[PDB]
Amino acid sequence: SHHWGYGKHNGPEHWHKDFPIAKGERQSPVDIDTHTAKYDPSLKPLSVSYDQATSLRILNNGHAFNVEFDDSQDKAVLKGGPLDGTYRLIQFHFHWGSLDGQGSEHTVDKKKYAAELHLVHWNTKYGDFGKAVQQPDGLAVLGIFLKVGSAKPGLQKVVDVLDSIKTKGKSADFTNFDPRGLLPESLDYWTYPGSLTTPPLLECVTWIVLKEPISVSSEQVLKFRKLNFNGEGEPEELMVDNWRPAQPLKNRQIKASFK
Ligand SMILES: Cc1cc(C)nc(SCC(=O)c2ccc(S(N)(=O)=O)cc2)n1
Ligand SMILES: [Zn+2]
Repeated sequence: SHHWGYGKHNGPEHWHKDFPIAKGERQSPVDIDTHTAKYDPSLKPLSVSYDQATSLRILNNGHAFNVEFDDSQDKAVLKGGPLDGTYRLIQFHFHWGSLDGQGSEHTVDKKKYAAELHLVHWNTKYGDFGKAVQQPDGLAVLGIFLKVGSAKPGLQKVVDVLDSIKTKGKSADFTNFDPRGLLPESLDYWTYPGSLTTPPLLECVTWIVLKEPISVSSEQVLKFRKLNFNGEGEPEELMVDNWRPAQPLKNRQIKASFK
């Protein structure tokens, strides 16, 4: 049993052996060189319509925790921005560090943030998530950086349920969670074509990364770091440093919605 993860012998530098697309032409994350990102006056404002989002459950999957949504109806949708058509929210999750100085997957002029939130959405033209990931425009992931400072009040219900899903394969009911509480004020963004940042690393993602980070407290991110990558009754491996580092841009162009 030598499944992928985030250590010496199974972390990101090992993934190409099971998932050769790891060395592909549109892999994520990337460093966002803000001086080289082209302002693109044809980009539209991002449309985030989360009023009717229905969260269902929260799950420790052994790599992160996912807050899952009902996506059987057109309720929590992302559109506009660089996108054609309409993408439905299915789950969100985070990547974070063992220390405040690292943890994000994307970087901004090589700056690492303490964590990074991914709101994952699938293109409704493909009928469901599983079919969507097989298509080059199947997913739109909205990435939002976290820095440590003042608490994010909208985050606290998530933080408070983590002790209930400490270990791999634990889940809990998680209804009426409103993801609008996790958004910064500005929807200014950079966008580029890339991939899922975990295996299977499929090249199916339009990345939209917001320029404005949200602030979370030290106590909030400390609670993320009390999670476990192991299952109950196994030796404790703290769930930290579950981020993939920046991958080669390979001449793709990152576009900015601003400036
Ligand atoms: C492709 C695929 C098919 C099935 C049946 N399950 C999963 S779990 C991995 C995943 O859902 C996922 C979603 C978003 C990201 S990210 N980190 O790029 O936002 C990474 C993995 N993935
Ligand atoms: Zn992610």
